[PDB]
Amino acid sequence: PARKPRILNSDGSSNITRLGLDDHYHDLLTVSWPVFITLITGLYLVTNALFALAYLACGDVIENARPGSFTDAFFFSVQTMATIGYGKLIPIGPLANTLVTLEALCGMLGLAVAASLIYARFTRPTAGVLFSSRMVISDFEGKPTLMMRLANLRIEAIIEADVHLVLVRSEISQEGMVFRRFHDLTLTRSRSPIFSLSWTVMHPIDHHSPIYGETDETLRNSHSEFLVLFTGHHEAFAQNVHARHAYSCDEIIWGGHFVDVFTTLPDGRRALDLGKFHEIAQHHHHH
Amino acid sequence: PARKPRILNSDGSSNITRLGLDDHYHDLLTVSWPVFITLITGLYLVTNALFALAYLACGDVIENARPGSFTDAFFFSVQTMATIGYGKLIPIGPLANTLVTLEALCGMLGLAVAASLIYARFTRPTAGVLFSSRMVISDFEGKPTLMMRLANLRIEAIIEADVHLVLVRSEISQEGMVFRRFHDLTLTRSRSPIFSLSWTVMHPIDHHSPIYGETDETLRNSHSEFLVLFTGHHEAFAQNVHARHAYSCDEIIWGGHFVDVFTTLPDGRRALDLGKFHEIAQHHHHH
Amino acid sequence: PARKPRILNSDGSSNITRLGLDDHYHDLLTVSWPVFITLITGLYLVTNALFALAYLACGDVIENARPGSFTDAFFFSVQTMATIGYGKLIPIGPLANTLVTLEALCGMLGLAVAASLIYARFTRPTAGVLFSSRMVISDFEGKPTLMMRLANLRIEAIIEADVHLVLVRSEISQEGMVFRRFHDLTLTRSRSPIFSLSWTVMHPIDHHSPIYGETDETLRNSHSEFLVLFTGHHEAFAQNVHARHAYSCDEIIWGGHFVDVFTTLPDGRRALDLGKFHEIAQHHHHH
Amino acid sequence: PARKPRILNSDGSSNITRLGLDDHYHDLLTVSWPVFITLITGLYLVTNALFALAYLACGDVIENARPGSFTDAFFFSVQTMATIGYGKLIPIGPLANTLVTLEALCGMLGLAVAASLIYARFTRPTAGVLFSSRMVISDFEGKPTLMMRLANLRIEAIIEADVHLVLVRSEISQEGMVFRRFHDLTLTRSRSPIFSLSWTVMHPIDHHSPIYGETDETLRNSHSEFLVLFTGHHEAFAQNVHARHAYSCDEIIWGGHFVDVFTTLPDGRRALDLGKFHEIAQHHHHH
Ligand SMILES: C[N+](C)(C)CCOP(=O)(O)O
Ligand SMILES: C[N+](C)(C)CCOP(=O)(O)O
Ligand SMILES: C[N+](C)(C)CCOP(=O)(O)O
Ligand SMILES: C[N+](C)(C)CCOP(=O)(O)O
Ligand SMILES: [Ba+2]
Ligand SMILES: [K+]
Ligand SMILES: [K+]
Ligand SMILES: [K+]
Repeated sequence: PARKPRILNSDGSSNITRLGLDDHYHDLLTVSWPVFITLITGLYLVTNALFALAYLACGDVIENARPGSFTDAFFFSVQTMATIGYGKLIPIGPLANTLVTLEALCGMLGLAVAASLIYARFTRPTAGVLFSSRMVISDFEGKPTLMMRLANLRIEAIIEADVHLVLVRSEISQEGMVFRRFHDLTLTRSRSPIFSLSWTVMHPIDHHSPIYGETDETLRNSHSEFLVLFTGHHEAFAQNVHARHAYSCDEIIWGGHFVDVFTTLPDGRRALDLGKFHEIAQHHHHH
Repeated sequence: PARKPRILNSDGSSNITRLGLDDHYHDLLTVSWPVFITLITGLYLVTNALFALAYLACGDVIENARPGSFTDAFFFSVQTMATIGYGKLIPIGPLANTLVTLEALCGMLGLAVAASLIYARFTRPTAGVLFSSRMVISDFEGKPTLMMRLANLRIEAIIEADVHLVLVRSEISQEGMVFRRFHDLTLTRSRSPIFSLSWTVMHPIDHHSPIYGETDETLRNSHSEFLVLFTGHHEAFAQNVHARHAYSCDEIIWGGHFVDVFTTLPDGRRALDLGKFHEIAQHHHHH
Repeated sequence: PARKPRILNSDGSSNITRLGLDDHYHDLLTVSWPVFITLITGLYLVTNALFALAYLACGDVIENARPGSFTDAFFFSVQTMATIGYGKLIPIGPLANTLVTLEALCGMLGLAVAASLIYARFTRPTAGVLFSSRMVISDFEGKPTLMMRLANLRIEAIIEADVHLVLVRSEISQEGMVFRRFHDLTLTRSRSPIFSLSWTVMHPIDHHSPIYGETDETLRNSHSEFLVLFTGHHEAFAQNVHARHAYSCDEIIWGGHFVDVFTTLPDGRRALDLGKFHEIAQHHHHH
Repeated sequence: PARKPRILNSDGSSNITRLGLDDHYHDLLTVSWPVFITLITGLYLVTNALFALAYLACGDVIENARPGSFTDAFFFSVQTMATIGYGKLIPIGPLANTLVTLEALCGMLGLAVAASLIYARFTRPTAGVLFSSRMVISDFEGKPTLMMRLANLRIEAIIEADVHLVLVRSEISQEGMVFRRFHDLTLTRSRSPIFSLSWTVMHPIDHHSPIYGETDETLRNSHSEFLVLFTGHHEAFAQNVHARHAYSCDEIIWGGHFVDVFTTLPDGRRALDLGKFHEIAQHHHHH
């Protein structure tokens, strides 16, 4: 009955805190876009600090640079690794040429890699799928059915898309303490070969259903939450995409009916009106 | 009976109009090939307009450029970010060198990214699958079976390919108004481990079938359309591909039989003749 | 009984001849490695022929090049699009600089794309799966079972790998002429979460089997062939791979038993001996 | 009863030794990170050794290089293929210019490819999934159930993840010698639409189970091992990942119960405590 703390947030993210360079690839792609341009911008500097430090490690090898001045070796270093090569700051002798070839080799390895991640980070698209703000439990074809709906926000379609409704709630074990059980709920249409507009997902509540007989109260008490797992291959990106959302007992409108989002234009051509997406019809009795 | 407006077009595209920078990645890959070369061509210009604007923000730092002339700073700017570095327009002092390194850093970030999308846009292949112009309903192994066929237009094969026949038609709810129902039709062979030539898809019409007993009329009236969803992994691209098509009541040849597309060459070696692909045998009674 | 022409070759390729720039992406990746280096090597030349043709379209704009000589404009053109920029052949005036920026823009678009395909073509790996030279039909757990085996030639493993045995043979329709039927044969283990060594695929021949009761003769006569479709995700490439093979009636050793390929090393550690891979035990009666 | 040699190691790797340039792509991605930077660093050198050898193959074509000195042609060669182009070492005549364009063409093909692999090798991520050190067999909902658990070590989640428990043990054929049988064990939850924290996998031991009635002894004797095959699409990388592990008879704690890894923080917010991950509760009788 009483209000409780959310285990999952509306965006299907968790409120559990785990407890714990050693995971660079993940780290690299994982970091905020500024921190990345920072790391890279950094590495770049350090290598030219190293090479500048190399051409000085040997005598005054480059021409037109002042002796022992690291500055000159460093700006040369950028000009040799970025393949600009103006022609003022220039090498001298066999040794300087060898180092330059090496820095050019790296500068080329530098980009090839800076570009790999630059792209990996890039090729992680959203589905632009919209989830309904509530869900309803309402009789459908004479059976109390729990339902929620989602819509594709993009012109381009999503193919072989599918979704999961997963109840989560505390339940006493046959023996021992209480644990939240992961109940994957059976749907009338789990898969959808194509999805461009709107989809009402629904789980009929029959004798086998975890929420069979469950009321608001018993639900509240079981501390039950629901989680939508949507996934599918976006036609637009030619690639996979996903999306999560979470609902709570407060959200479920009982006897709710989603409202038809399909509208006729003045022109008379039909259309989809995402304004009704969250509208839920409800019947009100007297007093 | 009467003619009606198409909900889907032959190319399986929709005639619904939704209603609604905020979606850059999608936008970027989404845009027409000219608009892209335009955006990029543009950004390029703006940055060199910015850098040219930087070397001028400080005194006359570059050598061989006229003072205060933005022009010189800008063409220098392209030569410094594209790593040409002729050696006429050249930096001076510590500050100019630092900016040059920064522009070189960007010019390298610029390409790495311009190349990501250049490739993403590129790696979205067609299946080169051809759909039959009509479909038929014809008895097959003593059961009225709805069928349509598709063929692979490329030498290279498509693997683990599969298709969906999805009837779409207006149907009165158990209560409330009319809605088009998404009937996914059961096929005799949904999957095909490999597909290189021709495939007749078919949905037997038995007691469970949505179109069981349905006639042209009742079909027309139910405003029914059919949609082919083909997908599969092209051997050629080593990658996934798909294709849609739509059919209408007018298209279905009742009692139609697709005509064998397999032909013997003069040499005697057998072959596939895509000329008969759309040919449908029909029996004509008297008068 | 009599020998016949193969519809599929040992490498699971077809002997049907279809009948039929318009398909560039496919074409590009499709072509032989020389033809590719050729197309590219070509395009490169044509553009610099175009740009060289541009700097000449206007007066003598570049310095150190002879007037009206296309040669000079062309080698300059490579040096401006490849971002070498020695500093002999150099622009003059606002117009030359503008074209140079444009060629640099293209030269950078040129690589980004030349690299996309350079990579796409590259990232199409073989599975290095080996197929047995014959197949056998032999009693297994008291049931005549058709079987064939394949092995992974690479240290690295293949995961969620699966295979299809697909009989192909001419069969008279319930009405009309003869057509080859695609019989996908039911296996005892279609999927395999992991595969690194050897796998005997097998299709038990029971009452439901297409080849139930079929003999060599009836098989020969039905002109039956079998096709192995293997697919799976190679751990090595972190990517998908596949492989086909075809067998004929001549190949099937009846009463054949594949011979155990697992061998103990002198060291005593166990090992896999791909020498027995194609060895088939057969029992020989008298006379 | 007696101790035996492990067929699989804890990391799910094999102890079988197979028996056997011809497989470059695999080889390339396969090799240790040093050996790679080596091969490349090498190829680079050889080509410039070739080009340097070309400009010398013809007369003294480049300006500012000493005649017949390969050294000069080689360092020039790096400066022409890396597109630095200082402007000291410079071409002369039509022939030198043509070769330079060719080397620039290659130097650009060189990077495009060096970058393909540089990235392919890069985009092969770990799942950072942790496996429990033992497994248990313990009654669960009144049925002896074999179980093991794994946890996601990364903030980011893994989606549509699934696992396989695969018993492996020597078993006498209906006829002939002994072979290890690949028993894929049926689980209560094979698939999991999402996985971020902890997952107890479990195989109920009923009449159909390979290990039905099996004891430590009979297991030991059957030389049975178990192999966990985990796979799933990491949300972090936007890509697929996998992980193997192996267990032995010694590892299985009979009557074991994994210990709840979920802990409440001082703040009161809940959390996951990977310290209990390997903790197994066991009941101890008297004496
Ligand atoms: C809603 N659906 C999943 C059953 C049908 C497909 O969605 P849509 O065709 O309206 O875009
Ligand atoms: C038509 N099919 C899907 C059943 C068989 C495979 O197609 P194909 O082998 O003719 O290219
Ligand atoms: C043969 N198999 C497919 C059943 C088992 C897995 O193959 P392997 O473990 O011997 O490499
Ligand atoms: C354990 N599970 C697989 C059933 C549920 C999902 O895992 P998780 O939600 O705890 O990260
Ligand atoms: Ba350059
Ligand atoms: K220069
Ligand atoms: K110069
Ligand atoms: K230069």
